[PDB]
Amino acid sequence: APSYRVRRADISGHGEEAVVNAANAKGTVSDGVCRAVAKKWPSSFKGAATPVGTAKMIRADGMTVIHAVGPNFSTVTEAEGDRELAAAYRAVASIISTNNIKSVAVPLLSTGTFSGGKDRVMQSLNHLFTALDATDADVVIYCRDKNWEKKIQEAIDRRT
Ligand SMILES: Nc1ncnc2c1ncn2[C@@H]1O[C@H](COP(=O)(O)OP(=O)(O)OC[C@H]2O[C@H](O)[C@H](O)[C@@H]2O)[C@@H](O)[C@H]1O
Repeated sequence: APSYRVRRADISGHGEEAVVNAANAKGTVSDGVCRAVAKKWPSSFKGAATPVGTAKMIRADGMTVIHAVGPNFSTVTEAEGDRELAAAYRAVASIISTNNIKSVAVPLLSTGTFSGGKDRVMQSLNHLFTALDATDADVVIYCRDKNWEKKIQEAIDRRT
């Protein structure tokens, strides 16, 4: 069974074996989690392009980086977005399992640039739990907002 912790910190300072980048399909660098990952592990972006709802892994700069492309909710219906967000997290979980990754730093996919201006913390978190429950990884969830930290902690606790 996996364990779940939440850290309010820059994901680039994570102490885990692997990190999930909240990526775009083209594998370009832009504002958010993507900028911090690009600065700390710059060569992790070579050939990282991958379709929406998929993940692509690389070892570079002494780190395992998992480029997960959540949907942009401005570009899909709510139902299509929900399906694609679930897919992105399952793709991440499959990479964790197949590669025997013991611990992973994960941000909440599609909750920033890709949120279509809605609060999607719980939508994204619940897909994170569903997908990563299929692993035995130690998952550390990273956010920047104190109010999110508390909501995520409450969500973790409720599963006990
Ligand atoms: N350094 C960080 N550490 C931890 N959490 C962070 C960091 N930066 C942002 N967050 C939080 O992590 C969450 C994810 O926000 P986002 O990074 O927008 O991911 P998306 O999937 O919504 O959009 C990805 C696009 O954004 C980029 O342009 C990429 O190039 C893509 O184009 C938010 O709640 C943030 O508060």
